Amino acid sequence: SHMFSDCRFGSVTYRGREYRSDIVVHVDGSVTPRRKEISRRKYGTSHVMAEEELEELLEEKPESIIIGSGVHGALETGFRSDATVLPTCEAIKRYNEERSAGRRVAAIIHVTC
Ligand SMILES: [Cl-]
Ligand SMILES: [Cl-]
Repeated sequence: SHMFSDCRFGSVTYRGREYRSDIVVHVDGSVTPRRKEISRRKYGTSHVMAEEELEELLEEKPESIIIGSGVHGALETGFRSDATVLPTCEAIKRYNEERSAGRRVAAIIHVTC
């Protein structure tokens, strides 16, 4: 069962483990740290997400990419894509939805504003 089971400022729980930093959820259920440097190098801040951040996910050929824009959704997207951007606590619900339905879903979650 690859589900998020908790969302709150500064923290989300995925597959029984709490993450207090931004994370990338891969199609297979794996979790890796969000690569904030990609965006910091391109924009001078990681508050604007570079499309390059999605590049590692595009390889897994997901049917849907969900982006948790954070708690209070301050984080902004610097591109147009099929990816679904939603406030984090709304993003995890949507992820659980699709994952529950069996969809190849991947996500990038921002735990703060
Ligand atoms: Cl982490
Ligand atoms: Cl950030």
